[PDB]
Amino acid sequence: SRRYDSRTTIFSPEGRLYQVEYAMEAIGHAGTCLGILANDGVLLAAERRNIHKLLDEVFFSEKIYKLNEDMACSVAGITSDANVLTNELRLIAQRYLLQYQEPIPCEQLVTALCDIKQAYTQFGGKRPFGVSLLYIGWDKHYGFQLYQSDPSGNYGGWKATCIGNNSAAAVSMLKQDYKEGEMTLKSALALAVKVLNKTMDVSKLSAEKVEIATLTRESGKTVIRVLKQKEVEQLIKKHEEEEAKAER
Amino acid sequence: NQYDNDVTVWSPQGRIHQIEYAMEAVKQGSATVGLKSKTHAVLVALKRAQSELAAHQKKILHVDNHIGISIAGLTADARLLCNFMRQECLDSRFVFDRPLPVSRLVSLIGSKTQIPTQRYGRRPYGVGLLIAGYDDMGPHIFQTCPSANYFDCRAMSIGARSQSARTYLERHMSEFMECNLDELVKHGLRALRETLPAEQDLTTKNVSIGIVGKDLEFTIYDDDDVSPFLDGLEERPQ
Amino acid sequence: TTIMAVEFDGGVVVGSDSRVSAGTAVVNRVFDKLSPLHQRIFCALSGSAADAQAIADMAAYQLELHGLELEEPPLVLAAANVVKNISYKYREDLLAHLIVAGWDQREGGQVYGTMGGMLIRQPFTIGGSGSSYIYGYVDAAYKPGMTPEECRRFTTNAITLAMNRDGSSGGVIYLVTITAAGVDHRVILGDELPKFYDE
Amino acid sequence: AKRGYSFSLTTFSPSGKLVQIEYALAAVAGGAPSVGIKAANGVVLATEKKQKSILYDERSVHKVEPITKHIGLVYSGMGPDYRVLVHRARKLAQQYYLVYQEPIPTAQLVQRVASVMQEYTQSGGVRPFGVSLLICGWNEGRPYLFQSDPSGAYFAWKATAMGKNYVNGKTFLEKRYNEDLELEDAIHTAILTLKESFEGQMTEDNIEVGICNEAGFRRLTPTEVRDYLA
Amino acid sequence: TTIAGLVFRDGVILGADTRATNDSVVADKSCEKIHFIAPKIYCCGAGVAADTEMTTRMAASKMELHALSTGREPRVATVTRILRQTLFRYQGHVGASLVVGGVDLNGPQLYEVHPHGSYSRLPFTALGSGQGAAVALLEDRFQPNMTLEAAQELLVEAITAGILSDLGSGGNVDACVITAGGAKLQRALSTPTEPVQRAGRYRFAPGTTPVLTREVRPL
Amino acid sequence: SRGSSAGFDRHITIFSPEGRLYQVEYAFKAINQGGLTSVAVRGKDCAVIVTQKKVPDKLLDSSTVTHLFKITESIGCVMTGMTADSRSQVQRARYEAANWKYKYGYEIPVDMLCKRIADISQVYTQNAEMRPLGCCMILIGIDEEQGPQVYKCDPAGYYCGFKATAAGVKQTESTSFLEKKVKKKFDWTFEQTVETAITCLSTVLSIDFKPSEIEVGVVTVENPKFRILTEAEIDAHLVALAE
Amino acid sequence: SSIGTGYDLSASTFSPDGRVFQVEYAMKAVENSSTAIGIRCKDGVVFGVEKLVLSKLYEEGSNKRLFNVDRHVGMAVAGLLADARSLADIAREEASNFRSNFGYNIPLKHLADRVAMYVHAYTLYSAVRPFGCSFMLGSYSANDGAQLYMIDPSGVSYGYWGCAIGKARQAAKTEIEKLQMKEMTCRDVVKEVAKIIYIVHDEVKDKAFELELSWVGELTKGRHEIVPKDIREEAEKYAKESLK
Amino acid sequence: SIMSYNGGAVMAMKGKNCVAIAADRRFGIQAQMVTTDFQKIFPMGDRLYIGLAGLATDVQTVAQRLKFRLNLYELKEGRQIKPYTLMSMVANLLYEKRFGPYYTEPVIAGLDPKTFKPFICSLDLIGCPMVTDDFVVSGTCSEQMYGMCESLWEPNMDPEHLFETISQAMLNAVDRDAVSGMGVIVHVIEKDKITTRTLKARMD
Ligand SMILES: *[C@@](C)(CO)[C@](*)(O)[C@H](Cc1ccccc1)NC(=O)[C@H](Cc1ccc(OC)cc1)NC(=O)[C@H](C)NC(=O)CN1CCOCC1
Ligand SMILES: *[C@@](C)(CO)[C@](*)(O)[C@H](Cc1ccccc1)NC(=O)[C@H](Cc1ccc(OC)cc1)NC(=O)[C@H](C)NC(=O)CN1CCOCC1
Ligand SMILES: [Cl-]
Ligand SMILES: [Cl-]
Ligand SMILES: [Cl-]
Ligand SMILES: [Cl-]
Ligand SMILES: [Cl-]
Ligand SMILES: [Cl-]
Ligand SMILES: [Cl-]
Ligand SMILES: [Cl-]
Ligand SMILES: [K+]
Ligand SMILES: [K+]
Repeated sequence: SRRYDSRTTIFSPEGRLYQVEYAMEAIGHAGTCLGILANDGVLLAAERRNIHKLLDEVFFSEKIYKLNEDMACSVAGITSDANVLTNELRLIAQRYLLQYQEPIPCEQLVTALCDIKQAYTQFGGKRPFGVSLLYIGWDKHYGFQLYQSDPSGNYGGWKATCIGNNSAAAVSMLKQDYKEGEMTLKSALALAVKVLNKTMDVSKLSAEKVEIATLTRESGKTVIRVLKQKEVEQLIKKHEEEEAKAER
Repeated sequence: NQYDNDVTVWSPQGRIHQIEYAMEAVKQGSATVGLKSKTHAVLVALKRAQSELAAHQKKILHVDNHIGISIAGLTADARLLCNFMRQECLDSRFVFDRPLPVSRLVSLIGSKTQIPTQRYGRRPYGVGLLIAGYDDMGPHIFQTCPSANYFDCRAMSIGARSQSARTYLERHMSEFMECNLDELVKHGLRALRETLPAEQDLTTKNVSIGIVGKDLEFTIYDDDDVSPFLDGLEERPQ
Repeated sequence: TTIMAVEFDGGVVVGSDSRVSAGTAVVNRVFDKLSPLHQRIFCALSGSAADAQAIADMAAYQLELHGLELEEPPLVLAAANVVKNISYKYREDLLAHLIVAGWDQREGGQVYGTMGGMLIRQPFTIGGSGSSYIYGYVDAAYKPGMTPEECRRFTTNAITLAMNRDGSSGGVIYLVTITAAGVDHRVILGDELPKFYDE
Repeated sequence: AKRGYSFSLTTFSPSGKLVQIEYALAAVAGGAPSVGIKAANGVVLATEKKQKSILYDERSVHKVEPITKHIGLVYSGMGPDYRVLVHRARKLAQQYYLVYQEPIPTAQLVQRVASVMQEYTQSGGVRPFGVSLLICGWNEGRPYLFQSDPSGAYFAWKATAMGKNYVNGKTFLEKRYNEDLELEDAIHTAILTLKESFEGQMTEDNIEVGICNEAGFRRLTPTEVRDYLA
Repeated sequence: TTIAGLVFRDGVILGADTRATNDSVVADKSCEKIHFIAPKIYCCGAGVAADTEMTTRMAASKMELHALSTGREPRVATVTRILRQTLFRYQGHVGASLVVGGVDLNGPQLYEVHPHGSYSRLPFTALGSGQGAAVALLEDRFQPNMTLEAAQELLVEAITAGILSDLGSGGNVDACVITAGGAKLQRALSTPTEPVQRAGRYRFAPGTTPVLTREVRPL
Repeated sequence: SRGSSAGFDRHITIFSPEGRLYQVEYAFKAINQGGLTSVAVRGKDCAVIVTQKKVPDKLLDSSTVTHLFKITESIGCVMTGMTADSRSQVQRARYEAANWKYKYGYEIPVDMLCKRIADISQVYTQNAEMRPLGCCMILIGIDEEQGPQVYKCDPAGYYCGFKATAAGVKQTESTSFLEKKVKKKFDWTFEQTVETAITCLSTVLSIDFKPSEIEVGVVTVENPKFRILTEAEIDAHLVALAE
Repeated sequence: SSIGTGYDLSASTFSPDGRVFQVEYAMKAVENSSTAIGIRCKDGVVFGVEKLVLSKLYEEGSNKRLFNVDRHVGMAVAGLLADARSLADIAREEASNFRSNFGYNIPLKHLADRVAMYVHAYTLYSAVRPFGCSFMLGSYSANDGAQLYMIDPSGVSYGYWGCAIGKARQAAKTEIEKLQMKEMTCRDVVKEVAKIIYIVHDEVKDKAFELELSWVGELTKGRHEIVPKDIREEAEKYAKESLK
Repeated sequence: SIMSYNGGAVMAMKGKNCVAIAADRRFGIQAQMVTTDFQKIFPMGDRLYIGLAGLATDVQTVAQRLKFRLNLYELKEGRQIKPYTLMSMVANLLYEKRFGPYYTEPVIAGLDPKTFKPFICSLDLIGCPMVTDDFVVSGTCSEQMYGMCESLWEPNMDPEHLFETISQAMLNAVDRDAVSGMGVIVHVIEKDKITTRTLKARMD
């Protein structure tokens, strides 16, 4: 029996966890996924990896999930593991609601799933979830928020971040462009398209290859929308028109 | 070897090495001798000291008024088997009010000791026992091993250098049936003596005796209570 | 209910009334209370309808498996034993007496009573609510060594007399005869019932 | 007496690849070919049922199966594994009906069935399923076609192929398939995609085909398959 | 409830009223009591409303799943045994008195199953609080091998008798004919009572109700 | 790159790089370790089972050496492979058949029994802790609706209905024999099917055996009771072949 | 004949040539054990076992290899005796369960069938190892007649007229074939059973032995018991003197 | 009675392309009233409402647990819930507590999202669904509410007239029940809008 045990929840001589770091590699080969925090909102923007002339487009989104009235997340890694975690995220959110009769604060929901993912690295002898998650939302304590989730079960609050393919290139690109405390949603939407265009593989960019979702606070209600194709078209073309005004 | 890490793995020769490795633990413990007459069953065991400052290890244990044991091998496995035997004897008295026949108690050990030899992650019992008892059928001397096998014997010796004791008893096995109790114990002591190196012989500190029979319940004599048996000694010859 | 079984040389006879009751109402005036457990083992049903039928099913289930494992028709003794065991294990929860009668190669025709979880073999046996009114009749009208036809009349007469007296018994008389050759199922209708003193 | 293994048989390799899932994918990529086509007013699902001997009774077992009144299934990969998923799919379809009193949306069945597939990529003492599923359905007056696979991942298709020659069958469909087909046309282009990968002569016994519309899901009779085979 | 079942030459027929009671007040005037199990097996439920609803839906759920796995026409004897073993397990706490009727390869069949799990197979039966009225009509006019129309009329009369004589029964008589060919669910076959017409208008001109607070949410 | 291996895929029921299950494939070779061949043929009115009865010595009780088994009054089977493995499968089949009738109230169809055994066999194929059964079950019997039936199940979990089928050591040669007899359309009577089955096994092994050397079990439309033929009745069909 | 390293450690692993070596190695344990015999007569069944004296310090009658599993059923064992006793306990419980459920003495064939299922169950998993012994079951009644069965580590059981297990199972079987057991009384069979053990015994490899003998026939009224000291010694003398 | 402990009245009515739902505003323990502004109708969506009459705890508990299941439905499914489906969801929720039931009898009133169609239903405390084309009533004054609705209801009522009818039916049935009242709240559901009103009910 122990002959067949891969020993998944075990320590390496250096003091690190192999399966966790091997799971990290899986994220790198998945779609580029960025989140940017603005003054009057917060957004997710992600590369679609399911592209084909023959795909049917039935759902509102491929990588964006609504978890809560005031929260949404985006995913990078193994999509089945992603579906398992997002469904669980929707459950924890509802359990908190049922108990307290008010929406779960952003950080708390993230913390809860991270505790499950961390438990998978310590006991049970199971493979960890090969997924990194980007959470965006609004609570009554810290307002608009953005969070990052590792397969390690570790989390952090960001103003701008990215996970997936060419991730390190995308963040240093954001690190220069991001204007702290001065960013509007219009500025952040333009930056998203800019970072994606340089980071993505097929080069020209398309309304079928990217997915963008905005979280705004409108009329005392948290409004979440996955941007329509006609909207993404104007977002790509406004960057294209500026790419033609950059020479003389 | 790769056929010797688990009890659930058969050797190509048709053997289980982990049973045989547990059988080695018995041989490493100090010698113990069991013998019987038509009226009594006597256990004689050699206490051992790791250093001269430490006391000697307990070798003979109580089971019931009519049953006693001497151990050889791992201490914890001996204590675990002793507690099972005691519990079985207690349940027998609790339910039937009569003492559990020796044959049946040993059969229960044979059934219990077999279980761990056949399950993965489990291990054999690292102890061999000599069981002296008295019931309706008279006195009994029994032998158990790491392998669930058990034997009904006229006399037996297990532990380190038990071969010497085994040969002594084998010569004098026809002697025992008409033996007086005092003559029976001396026979047991004389066999135990053979196990020791020529430099040393049986002392009041390193000899333990257990006796059960028609006359009395199982009794352990240890120190001052042991010298009556040692005194009156035919000298160590060669 | 009224149920009855009688032993003869070649086999057995099993009879019952055809009534099911709830309070003072009859809900089924034509119910066969003679359930097969195996090919030559039947049982007669009484007591709680649901409790009885449930025992009949599990008994027939186990005897089918037991029959296949032995590759031989189950012993009537074996049949009676399994019904007896279910009845005993749930004597507080299941409320039904089942008469088990049949035929096997080892011991011929046999009749067993299992009421409450006990087991007894009898030359003949009666059961049910209507059995009270025919204890005197069966004691007086019984002869040892009755022919199949005589046993058939004996059960018919006794059940007829019980049904007329008992309010919880009524309908027709279902008869089965179990021998080495097989099972003969017949029905005794209202016009065909034996007449006695009725006033 | 027994008690199962509690450790995962699917782990991450240094490359970040769950090898057992990709190895399970190889099992389906080597199975008999299967095709599904969403056709504006219905769905069609066809498979190669070549038993490779005349001794077999072609009518005895089926590869195109009904899950409920409005949902059907085909597979490429292992037959025994597929049977497990069919039984699980049928139970999930009933579990949904009992609670909501409404035919399960195809999307919802696929999600529930895909989650069962996910379990076997993480649970102890088990290997993943060596089957990819093709699930058709009709709900809200709309045709649906879905693909489930060993990963636990699911996709929506206008048209696709899997099994042997899944790559050639896919490019064939790209050129051949056009949106807004009639259902009877889709059965043709389904059997045509099947002909690309065949090897032998097609009889109504060699292939199996099911259809789904507003009237529910049914498998075509052998007589119906013969009429399309011309 | 009044529910009844009948065997004829070419098949079976089931009957039911349409009344539901909460306490001693008619809750539903047009509730359905003839339940779908298979395309050619149907079940009438009497007793605890929610109980007859769930048991029947559960049975139908298990019957479709059984037909899917066997690829065969469901058996009514299978329906009856599934039902009674479920109900026996609950020891009569699920108050569902059922009349199950259908057509098999073994011909037309009619069973009744009580909440405690007892069953019986018979040519005619009646369950519910109006059962006395229905059996009276059946024992009076039943013959073996009746014509569909002769069988359909007697059943209507049996349910009608229950409706008119029983206080826990009313509304329309629902019928379901099952033939070796198919099943026709004749809902509201006959309808004895009519009073929808009246001559009393009780309208209120916008503004008669005194209001303290008004709020309008645009959509 | 046919037949590649990596990890423990040769030892436990997990996938190879090709996507195969070697432990399942080895289980089929265990069927041949029995050293026996089984043949079943279907007619219009019957289904016939035939298998070699090898008796090493007269010390064995010949009546207790059989691979012919009864699951139900209507259903019988022939077992090929490891004897103890086969007996376990038979016992489980009886359990499943009797269990079916307790739940549903009618006699289990031959096709349904086969699927149930196949689904259980599938579990040994997906769970790592236990090996598959190195045996083969060919079922016969008459469906009240669909005529005579012949069904076979796998250690792989594969199940199917057949016009005719062989199993065991000389399987491959006897399936080819049966194909030639199928192409030409005979009158599939009781005698024709019995002899087709017997002659199939007498040619692939080349014996011309005594009645004691084989076993024959039959199922017929007129008599759906599963019957093993005994010496005197097989002897009749064997002298009927020499006419 | 064997497979190293991988395919012979677990019973849940098949070898490439379709073999379970864990069962075969357990089958080797019995082949190493001293011979157990048993043959069916006209009016019952007799058992004979050679018991190798490991030491003269052991009691005459120790390590009994002949068991009473039920009043009418006797068991003869060869192999790892520790396993043989557990199977004797399992067999006892089965015969006990049958009477508790059905009310009469277990039919021997069914008893053998049931115990065989339990043995076989230990050949499928990595969690447990196969039983390292083989055993025979013998009974007699007027209804079923004389019956004799034998079970091995794989879980296989067959009926027998004559049967032998252990060291010299081959040397025994060829000597058994010589007997017209279908016509012989069980009083006669004991004499012949005793001599075959003596012939089979290797007095130049193994040191010495005791002969164990069992009854189960009409002379015992259908009950399985030990052959008396008187009848055994007559058969022992017969064995020594026809050895020339 | 157990339902009698807290009292309460919930009623639903149908009209021309619209539905109305009404409840009393009382929270009281047997002898006394505690709150005048207690909630009994809860929105399960834009254009779909559930009114709950019975034991105040179970009224609140069912509303919170239905919301739990509804939100998960609306997240897993890509859509807003159809009225028939909510009915079946409440039916399953309640029946799950078959032998230890929530002491509340719910009323569902709404317009089908997409299709426009008006839908009303009431349920058992163990989850028996009742669908009608007119009105459904629940509470301690069922008999009083039945008497009004039967006499007052008409087949094709416009929003203006429907509000008046459901009000008058509620006002007067509540005035005969000692455990119902302290104000009445009315929701009128149209496609374009939702109109909420508290009436000048008797405060005795
Ligand atoms: C005669 C006719 C009088 O009872 C028989 O005993 C008959 C036997 C029988 C067996 C199998 C199938 C049908 C008929 N028994 C009944 O008719 C039986 C009487 C009975 C009811 C309740 C009992 O207490 C547990 C014991 C016996 N009738 C029924 O069971 C009928 C179908 N249903 C009910 O009466 C419902 N009961 C359940 C228990 O509580 C009272 C209501
Ligand atoms: C007739 C009308 C009663 O004479 C039928 O039996 C009918 C059955 C039916 C109704 C609708 C759909 C299918 C079948 N029964 C009812 O109308 C039934 C009445 C009843 C109340 C209490 C009972 O005692 C336990 C048994 C029957 N209707 C109901 O169940 C109503 C909708 N709900 C209640 O009365 C509340 N019950 C729930 C169960 O616990 C007692 C209170
Ligand atoms: Cl130690
Ligand atoms: Cl030793
Ligand atoms: Cl009597
Ligand atoms: Cl483990
Ligand atoms: Cl699992
Ligand atoms: Cl179909
Ligand atoms: Cl059910
Ligand atoms: Cl909940
Ligand atoms: K803040
Ligand atoms: K298959």
